[PDB]
Order: sequence, then structure tokens, then C-alpha cells
Amino acid sequence: ASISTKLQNTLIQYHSIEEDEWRVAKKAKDVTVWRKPSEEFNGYLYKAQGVMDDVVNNVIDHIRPGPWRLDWDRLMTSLDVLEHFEENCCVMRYTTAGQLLNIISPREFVDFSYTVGYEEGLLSCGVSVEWSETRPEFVRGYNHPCGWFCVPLKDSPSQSLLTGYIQTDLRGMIPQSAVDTAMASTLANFYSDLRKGLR
Repeated sequence: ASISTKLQNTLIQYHSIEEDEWRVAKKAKDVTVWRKPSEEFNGYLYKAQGVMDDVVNNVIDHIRPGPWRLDWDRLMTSLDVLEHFEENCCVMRYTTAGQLLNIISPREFVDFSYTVGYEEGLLSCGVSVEWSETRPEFVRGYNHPCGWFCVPLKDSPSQSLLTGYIQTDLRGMIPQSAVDTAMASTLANFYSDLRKGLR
């Protein structure tokens, strides 16, 4: 629906929030993760950013569903396309393994997915949607607006800047100290893994 236009505008909006409001959450090799109180739920909106040694198309094609999508990502354990509208409008379901010696159990997510051009690059966003089929093995997490911005690097055409905004509500019951750690590490590892998947 027109939900995609709104999802798109929300993320461009987040991408306009300037540093002043972001609080460092973790500093990795070549990835920085920040967070700020979410205006969507009682949790945080995360910002992650780092350079990728590859072009936009290749980076985004590895982030969306396909051949080796579960292959490089240590946290995703399954991925299903449930409803496909336009080539760039999906409704997917994916599960996530347990984290922190099981302090966080396997999650399930059913998100709307939308990929569109952004500047000279691309925007691949999403938000969770209502889905009845439930499974006891997985607690359903809920993703508020989130997305990945990927655009060519300044004056380096062979590279690109990958910026992500993640606003996940893992639901269930987890102490905030574990949630904080988990989310910060999930984003940092996503870049490590993604860089390996690109090979």
C-alpha cells in the first residue's frame, strides 16, 4: 500500500537526525553504533554506520533475501517470503537464534520490506506487520520502522557507506542490561559477517 511511502519518509527523517542526539553504544573495527530513545516504544532506535569495500548493488543484494542470505549472517536461522507485491515490496518472515547463553530465546519476525532508490544509492526499509500464524518455538519480536541506507563513497566509486537504523522490540521478557548488550553486539557483528559474505 502507501505504507511504503510513509516508511520511506520516516527513515529519511531518521537519517536527518544529526549526531547531537545520538549516544555512542559501541565502537568496532570500522563500525560505530549509536542509540537514542525511541519515539515508537519503550526502547531505543539504533544507528550503525561503516564503510563497505564494495558497490551499492552488491551490498544491498546481500542484505535482502536470496542465495546466501542466511549463509553469512550468524543470527538469522531461517527466512521465508510470505507475500510478494511488487518486486521491491515483500512480506517476509525470519527467525533469529538464541543470544547471550540463552538469556534471549529464538525470535520470529514478520516484516513488510521495501527497497527504493535513495540519492545515488539505495534504501531497504521495513516495519513489522500483523500475522496470525504463530509458532511456540519462537517469541514474536516486533520491528518498528528500520532500514539500511547504502550510497557510493565520497570520491571512491569502488566503495560505499552503509548506514542502518534498527528499532527492534524483542518482546518477551529480558532485562534491559542484556537487551542493550545484545542489540549493540548484533549490529556490530552484522557488519563483520556482512563483510565476510561479500567475501
